[PDB]
Amino acid sequence: VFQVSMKANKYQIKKAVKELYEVDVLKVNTLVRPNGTKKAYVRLTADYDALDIANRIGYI
Amino acid sequence: GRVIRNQRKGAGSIFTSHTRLRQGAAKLRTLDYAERHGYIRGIVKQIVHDSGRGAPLAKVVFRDPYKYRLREEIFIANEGVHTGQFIYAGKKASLNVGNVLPLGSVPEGTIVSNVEEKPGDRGALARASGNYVIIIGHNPDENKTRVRLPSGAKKVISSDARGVIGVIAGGGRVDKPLLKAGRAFHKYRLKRNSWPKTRGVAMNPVDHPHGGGNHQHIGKASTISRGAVSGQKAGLIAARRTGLLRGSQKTQ
Amino acid sequence: AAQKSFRIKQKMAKAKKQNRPLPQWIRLRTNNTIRYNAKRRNWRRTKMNI
Amino acid sequence: AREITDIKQFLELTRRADVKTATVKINKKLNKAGKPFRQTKFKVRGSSSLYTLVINDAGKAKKLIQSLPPTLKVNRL
Amino acid sequence: AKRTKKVGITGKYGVRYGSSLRRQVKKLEIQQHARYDCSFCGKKTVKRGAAGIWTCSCCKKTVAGGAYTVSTAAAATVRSTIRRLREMVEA
Amino acid sequence: AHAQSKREGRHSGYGKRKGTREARLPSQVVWIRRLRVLRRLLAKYRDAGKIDKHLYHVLYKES
Amino acid sequence: AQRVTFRRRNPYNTRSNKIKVVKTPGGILRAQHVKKLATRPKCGDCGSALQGISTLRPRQYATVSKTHKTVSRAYGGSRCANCVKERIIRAFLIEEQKIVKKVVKEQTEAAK
RNA sequence: AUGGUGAACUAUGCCUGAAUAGGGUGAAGCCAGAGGAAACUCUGGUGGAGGCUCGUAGCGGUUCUGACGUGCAAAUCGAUC
RNA sequence: UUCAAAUGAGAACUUUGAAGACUGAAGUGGGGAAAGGUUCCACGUCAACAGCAGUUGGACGUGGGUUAGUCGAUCCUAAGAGAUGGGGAAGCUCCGUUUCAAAGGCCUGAUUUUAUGCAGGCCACCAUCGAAAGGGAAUCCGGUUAAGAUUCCGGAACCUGGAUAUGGAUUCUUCACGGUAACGUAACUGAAUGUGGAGACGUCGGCGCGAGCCCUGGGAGGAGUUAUCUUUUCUUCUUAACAGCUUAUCACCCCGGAAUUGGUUUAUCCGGAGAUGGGGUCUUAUGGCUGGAAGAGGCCAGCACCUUUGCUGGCUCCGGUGCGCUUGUGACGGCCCGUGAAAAUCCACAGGAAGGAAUAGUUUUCAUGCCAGGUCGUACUGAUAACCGCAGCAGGUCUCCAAGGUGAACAGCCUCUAGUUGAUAGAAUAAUGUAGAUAAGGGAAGUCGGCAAAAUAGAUCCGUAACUUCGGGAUAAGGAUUGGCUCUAAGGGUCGGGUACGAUCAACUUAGAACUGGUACGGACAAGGGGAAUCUGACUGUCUAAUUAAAACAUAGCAUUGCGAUGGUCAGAAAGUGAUGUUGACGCAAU
Ligand SMILES: [Mg+2]
Ligand SMILES: [Mg+2]
Ligand SMILES: [Mg+2]
Ligand SMILES: [Mg+2]
Ligand SMILES: [Mg+2]
Ligand SMILES: [Mg+2]
Ligand SMILES: [Mg+2]
Ligand SMILES: [Mg+2]
Ligand SMILES: [Mg+2]
Ligand SMILES: [Mg+2]
Ligand SMILES: [Mg+2]
Ligand SMILES: [Mg+2]
Ligand SMILES: [Mg+2]
Ligand SMILES: [Mg+2]
Ligand SMILES: [Mg+2]
Ligand SMILES: [Mg+2]
Ligand SMILES: [Mg+2]
Ligand SMILES: [Mg+2]
Ligand SMILES: [Mg+2]
Ligand SMILES: [Mg+2]
Ligand SMILES: [Mg+2]
Ligand SMILES: [Mg+2]
Ligand SMILES: [Mg+2]
Ligand SMILES: [Mg+2]
Ligand SMILES: [Mg+2]
Ligand SMILES: [Mg+2]
Ligand SMILES: [Mg+2]
Ligand SMILES: [Mg+2]
Ligand SMILES: [Mg+2]
Ligand SMILES: [Mg+2]
Ligand SMILES: [Mg+2]
Ligand SMILES: [Mg+2]
Ligand SMILES: [Mg+2]
Ligand SMILES: [Mg+2]
Ligand SMILES: [Mg+2]
Ligand SMILES: [Mg+2]
Ligand SMILES: [Mg+2]
Ligand SMILES: [Mg+2]
Ligand SMILES: [Mg+2]
Ligand SMILES: [Mg+2]
Ligand SMILES: [Mg+2]
Ligand SMILES: [Mg+2]
Ligand SMILES: [Mg+2]
Ligand SMILES: [Mg+2]
Ligand SMILES: [Mg+2]
Ligand SMILES: [Mg+2]
Ligand SMILES: [Mg+2]
Ligand SMILES: [Mg+2]
Ligand SMILES: [Mg+2]
Ligand SMILES: [Mg+2]
Ligand SMILES: [Mg+2]
Ligand SMILES: [Mg+2]
Ligand SMILES: [Mg+2]
Ligand SMILES: [Mg+2]
Ligand SMILES: [Mg+2]
Ligand SMILES: [Mg+2]
Ligand SMILES: [Mg+2]
Ligand SMILES: [Mg+2]
Ligand SMILES: [Mg+2]
Ligand SMILES: [Mg+2]
Ligand SMILES: [Mg+2]
Ligand SMILES: [Mg+2]
Ligand SMILES: [Mg+2]
Ligand SMILES: [Mg+2]
Ligand SMILES: [Mg+2]
Ligand SMILES: [Mg+2]
Ligand SMILES: [Mg+2]
Ligand SMILES: [Mg+2]
Ligand SMILES: [Mg+2]
Ligand SMILES: [Mg+2]
Ligand SMILES: [Mg+2]
Ligand SMILES: [Mg+2]
Ligand SMILES: [Mg+2]
Ligand SMILES: [Mg+2]
Ligand SMILES: [Mg+2]
Ligand SMILES: [Mg+2]
Ligand SMILES: [Mg+2]
Ligand SMILES: [Mg+2]
Ligand SMILES: [Mg+2]
Ligand SMILES: [Mg+2]
Ligand SMILES: [Mg+2]
Ligand SMILES: [Mg+2]
Ligand SMILES: [Mg+2]
Ligand SMILES: [Mg+2]
Ligand SMILES: [Mg+2]
Ligand SMILES: [Mg+2]
Ligand SMILES: [Mg+2]
Ligand SMILES: [Mg+2]
Ligand SMILES: [Mg+2]
Ligand SMILES: [Mg+2]
Ligand SMILES: [Mg+2]
Ligand SMILES: [Mg+2]
Ligand SMILES: [Mg+2]
Ligand SMILES: [Mg+2]
Ligand SMILES: [Mg+2]
Ligand SMILES: [Mg+2]
Ligand SMILES: [Mg+2]
Ligand SMILES: [Mg+2]
Ligand SMILES: [Mg+2]
Ligand SMILES: [Mg+2]
Ligand SMILES: [Mg+2]
Ligand SMILES: [Mg+2]
Ligand SMILES: [Mg+2]
Ligand SMILES: [Zn+2]
Repeated sequence: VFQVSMKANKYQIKKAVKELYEVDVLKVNTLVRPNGTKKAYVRLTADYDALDIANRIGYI
Repeated sequence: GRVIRNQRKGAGSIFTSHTRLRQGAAKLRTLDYAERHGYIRGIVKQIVHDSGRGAPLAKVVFRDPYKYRLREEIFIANEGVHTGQFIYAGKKASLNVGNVLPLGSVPEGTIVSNVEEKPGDRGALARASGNYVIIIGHNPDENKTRVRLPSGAKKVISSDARGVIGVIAGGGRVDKPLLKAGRAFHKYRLKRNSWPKTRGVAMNPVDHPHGGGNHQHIGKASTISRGAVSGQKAGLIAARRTGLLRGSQKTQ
Repeated sequence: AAQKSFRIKQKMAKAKKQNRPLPQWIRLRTNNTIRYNAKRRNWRRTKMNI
Repeated sequence: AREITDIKQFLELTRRADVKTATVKINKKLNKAGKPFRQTKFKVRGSSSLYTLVINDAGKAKKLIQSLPPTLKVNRL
Repeated sequence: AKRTKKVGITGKYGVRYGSSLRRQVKKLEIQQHARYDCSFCGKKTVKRGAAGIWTCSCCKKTVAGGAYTVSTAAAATVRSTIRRLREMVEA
Repeated sequence: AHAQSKREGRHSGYGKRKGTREARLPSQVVWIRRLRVLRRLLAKYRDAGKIDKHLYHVLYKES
Repeated sequence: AQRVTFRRRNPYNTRSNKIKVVKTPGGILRAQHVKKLATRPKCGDCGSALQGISTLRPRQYATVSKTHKTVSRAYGGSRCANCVKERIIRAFLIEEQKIVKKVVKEQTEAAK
């Protein structure tokens, strides 16, 4: 789950995820948070384990 | 004072014609080469009800003499014409009900409808259900054709003016009592907001020349002159006479 | 109004953000005079006119 | 979303390039008014349709199971 | 059994609008709902709808007529006086 | 239990009747039934040959 | 005794908001919106529902094979095969009488 | 007086939608039957017309000159209509 | 409304359990539209607010929450709105919208300098905005959250656009065969141009069918009652989109040639322009079987245990009935001086430009396979507390779903599911009130006046005046009857009869007869007072929102007037301006 630029569409998220995190994205669902911010629900293909890629970027 | 009712109509806000369902504009064909040198054939593909109109319309399709295509016109249905009939339109054309012929090319006594005032205006006179004009003579030099219009007036127009042989379907429509308000309601519902009519004598004087008074009365002569000004003209405008017309009518 | 234009949703977001008490550390600043948040809004009391 | 009965066409589906996974379903039903029998359903998952072959004959079932291509993933039950 | 002594179809209006108005309507109303002989196909299947318009049940022909009757006496004579004039332009 | 008594022609006197006899069961429903029953007999009586079409055709219009 | 609700924002009973009630595998009732019914195509000549032709909504005729949109005789998905019988006889007879019309008025020109 | 802002109420036309328990009455059309010398007159059905009708919801707002009259309410509440 | 427990400094008011009730599917239920904007959810929490209280809250503090190729927007056009060449106007600006305008863009050929110049031929269509109820490409079921779901998860589809290749089909008779025909199909080339159709359309009526509901039998389970009675009462027994085969009223074809006229609808319409009959063709609304799919969901049992919470099982079956109810739909019929949108978009046909095989071509409207589908909305309330009424106001504010009995019924009255039990509380019961009732004898004497109140009332049967436009008046008036229980009679369906009847299944209607009671029985609920006249408006209809609903306005009918377009009436400062006018005297305008 990423907070994403309002200017960014579903394509620009899928691409910016692969480039910044070296992962395959299955599909991207977005919604506008009720404070004027974009939330991306980014789902990875079965090869990549999200939990691992999540404490590889650091948060936990 | 106020602006009286007949003055508000010219602005046309709530008084414009109720037009959505109309079939189109009834018109003779454009007075092209074929019609003014020979004649052209068409088929009435349908005769149909035009909303708000007395008389049925006749959809009559022709060939386009200049492009490979069908071009359809909207005629007023002359009584007796039918689906599948062949309509001929032209200077040299048979004198049969439904065909359109220049007034010069029909004998006297011919009975035609939808006739042109000047040639080519695609139909001016004798259009309401049941009406027609009769040709009452010819003047071959200047090729005028004297006709008599439904009012009784006897206008003289060009012999090139076009009319359609016969009378207009749907006659007698005005012999049946409307019998009740609703019939008149649905009548004017598909024409225009002219109904119902409050009498100027039932309003206060702001509203109408006839308004006010402790009894309901006109108060002065209801014959208003032609030279009267807007807001004055209500009643019997420019009446040359008045009262129950007794004795035979029928212009001499 | 259960199906919004984004213009309205955006303004709605800004109003939410503005709806918070005075951040209490500001009260401790030198020469501070703001006692409370004097522009607090509430849906049941004042409608924000779109 | 499609039913099949041509046992020849079936094996042709099971070796169609896009077909990677299949599944066999075992049901206990009855025979015409009386005793029970063992119905098997061979379901072949194509790239846009799920073909399923109903083999009511228990004997025809076993012979057809080994007939399956060896390189086909076949979820049992 | 005879149901009404004179009103006939006009009985739907009951007592309203005055005997004479009802009488005039009953005439044209009887005129307008009736089945007429078809010129083209020789059956009595012409009926109205939309005053002016008269179409035949089978044979699907539609004739322009009078508002509450197929042929109106005016258009009738006009037919003949055109028939007369036409013949003046061949013989 | 009450439905059973009703089936036994009970609770149906003039003092248990609030809707009109026509509202309770329309005349037309009665007719359409009877005239369809009569119309059905003439067909089978003819199709079996018990009655020739010339008597059938008359009985139809009298039905 | 179980009641139901629309499944789309539109709350009114418009012709584009027809509903069907349906019993699902969950053992409960649930609405399912129904597209407006399709009507049959029509003979341009006569006007009857011309037979042979499948009856869909117009955009759906693009998701169906050509055999569903025609019949094998001339003027297939267009005219009602008794009108075709008629525009054949009419054609043939008029072309025949047209020949008759010429040599008759050719002899007229040779004797008049 | 001058320049401006309003048809979110309401009045009227237009466009596009939507809504209205259950009863009474029994108009044309139609089928069969009876009388009569004739002209013609009758009867029983069928059918289901109407700015018809009893009456809810709806729309209205007649009377109590009822409640209230520093109100629930700057027009409401009850009964009746 | 009540009892008790829990919680808490504190409990009429919070939480839980128990009891009493309510809303009674025209809801106090389950959702939405407009409007609100976080009220949604969790946690904490009571200074102010919730006109008593408060530990509770739509409050306060802190956080969390709204996931889409298929639902909406987006596209289209409706009344309308409004740029543009222009025409007015000192000017802000007014007018015109295809309008006196040199108004614009697609298919592919030409290229092998090479990218797009020109060689054809079309089209003269001439902005654009305007529907979260009109038109419209395409999704379902199960599971899942504290709070999201036709959006997540799972499984199963479908549409559109872009690529494409293998298989099938087709061709040496190049562009498929079969059927007499209706027409059939897995396919079965088709440019310009033209044409047809679908989008695409009122209303009411009865009749036919579908679905969901309602009622009900047998069985297989679980629950309640059991002093006594009840093989009983309650409850579970489900099957989505999509796919294959099949399924139709109507329509149509072939054989045939009809008076002794026949077929036939509830409703009289059809036949020598070919009926009755026999045989065929078509639409697939809709239903059936199967795939989806029992692996789901539903109901039970049998063991496991602080846990994540499992595990093993079984059953999920077969039917009945219809003037039932809601809705859908069909073939008809009634009505009109009313005849009941538009455009986008999609298909078909007519046409035959062209291109195309024997040593191998044409084929992507047949099958299968590849990729992709953005942007914004998505929480919740929708009201006696989330909207508007200064407010948590007895007001106002568009709509879908809709069980059982009584009964004509969506009435009233009681119930099931669901939701409530919210409205300061305690003690008394004076006067006077407000709202609900009853009164001996009289019976309008009361009063401006029968104001108020009372009386009446359903249904079946009997009976019914003047007068009348013959339609009415009329429920005129006036009468009788009405429970319970036990019987009788009449009214139907379905199947074999050589080319009279039998057998069996299922429905409340109506009439008649006995018995019976403190003479009661439309037992609550529901439900017209009637008559004789005068004045007045014909009638249905309309108005003074917030003191006037009427005799006032309207209306049909009657009558008068103006006008043939270079026109009548009307608008504007002006105009290459506008209404009537998509008009034409059976018209428009004015009385
Ligand atoms: Mg989204
Ligand atoms: Mg003035
Ligand atoms: Mg206009
Ligand atoms: Mg008006
Ligand atoms: Mg008037
Ligand atoms: Mg007048
Ligand atoms: Mg006045
Ligand atoms: Mg004056
Ligand atoms: Mg004067
Ligand atoms: Mg006066
Ligand atoms: Mg007067
Ligand atoms: Mg305010
Ligand atoms: Mg402001
Ligand atoms: Mg009847
Ligand atoms: Mg029968
Ligand atoms: Mg007969
Ligand atoms: Mg919803
Ligand atoms: Mg076909
Ligand atoms: Mg087909
Ligand atoms: Mg408004
Ligand atoms: Mg409607
Ligand atoms: Mg009644
Ligand atoms: Mg009624
Ligand atoms: Mg006799
Ligand atoms: Mg009726
Ligand atoms: Mg009425
Ligand atoms: Mg009434
Ligand atoms: Mg009632
Ligand atoms: Mg009213
Ligand atoms: Mg009311
Ligand atoms: Mg009141
Ligand atoms: Mg008062
Ligand atoms: Mg007081
Ligand atoms: Mg009332
Ligand atoms: Mg309390
Ligand atoms: Mg409690
Ligand atoms: Mg209750
Ligand atoms: Mg109710
Ligand atoms: Mg909600
Ligand atoms: Mg809390
Ligand atoms: Mg406190
Ligand atoms: Mg508050
Ligand atoms: Mg308080
Ligand atoms: Mg307090
Ligand atoms: Mg908060
Ligand atoms: Mg918060
Ligand atoms: Mg959609
Ligand atoms: Mg878009
Ligand atoms: Mg402009
Ligand atoms: Mg638009
Ligand atoms: Mg839309
Ligand atoms: Mg729409
Ligand atoms: Mg779900
Ligand atoms: Mg969640
Ligand atoms: Mg929810
Ligand atoms: Mg999914
Ligand atoms: Mg899948
Ligand atoms: Mg594709
Ligand atoms: Mg073939
Ligand atoms: Mg087209
Ligand atoms: Mg069309
Ligand atoms: Mg429409
Ligand atoms: Mg679907
Ligand atoms: Mg047959
Ligand atoms: Mg055959
Ligand atoms: Mg078939
Ligand atoms: Mg029936
Ligand atoms: Mg409805
Ligand atoms: Mg029609
Ligand atoms: Mg089509
Ligand atoms: Mg394809
Ligand atoms: Mg794009
Ligand atoms: Mg929601
Ligand atoms: Mg609430
Ligand atoms: Mg408010
Ligand atoms: Mg309120
Ligand atoms: Mg039940
Ligand atoms: Mg609630
Ligand atoms: Mg209170
Ligand atoms: Mg109280
Ligand atoms: Mg008290
Ligand atoms: Mg007292
Ligand atoms: Mg007493
Ligand atoms: Mg007394
Ligand atoms: Mg007395
Ligand atoms: Mg007295
Ligand atoms: Mg007195
Ligand atoms: Mg007095
Ligand atoms: Mg009295
Ligand atoms: Mg009174
Ligand atoms: Mg009493
Ligand atoms: Mg009387
Ligand atoms: Mg008795
Ligand atoms: Mg019996
Ligand atoms: Mg029997
Ligand atoms: Mg009285
Ligand atoms: Mg009156
Ligand atoms: Mg008033
Ligand atoms: Mg005033
Ligand atoms: Mg009144
Ligand atoms: Mg009043
Ligand atoms: Mg008079
Ligand atoms: Mg000028
Ligand atoms: Zn005919």
